[PDB]
Amino acid sequence: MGKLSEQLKHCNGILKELLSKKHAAYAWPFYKPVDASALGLHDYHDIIKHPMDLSTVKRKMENRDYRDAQEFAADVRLMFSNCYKYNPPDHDVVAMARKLQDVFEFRYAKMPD
Ligand SMILES: COCC(COC)n1c(-c2cc(C)c(=O)n(C)c2)nc2cc(N3CCOCC3)ccc21
Repeated sequence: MGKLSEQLKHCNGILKELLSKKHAAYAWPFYKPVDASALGLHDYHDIIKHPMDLSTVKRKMENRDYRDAQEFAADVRLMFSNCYKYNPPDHDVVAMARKLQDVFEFRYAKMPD
């Protein structure tokens, strides 16, 4: 019942929700690492120094890599920030990031004390 454990449970619930069918219509571009070569995005790794995606957040949670909620939240926000950095703000993927980040921020704010 440690505070860090309990907050990490809330983080894991958020993570499960972001990966759930409820949000699938807009969450899917964040499921796997951006495959820059496959998508023809040959500048992606010159612009984004620290790629992040929900499969990587899941592997790090399963590995007990995150020591607290703050470390978890940093990777999820790195994923969104990467999207806002690389993409013109009017691109479909940006609208999808905005929507999924709204899901994230509102539930992250319900963190237990
Ligand atoms: C809505 O996203 C559109 C972009 C298009 O990039 C060229 N996109 C990204 C993508 C995502 C992010 C976060 C980003 O910043 N960029 C630039 C592209 N990842 C993708 C993966 C796929 N597929 C098709 C379905 O099976 C899986 C592979 C298809 C499109 C994708």
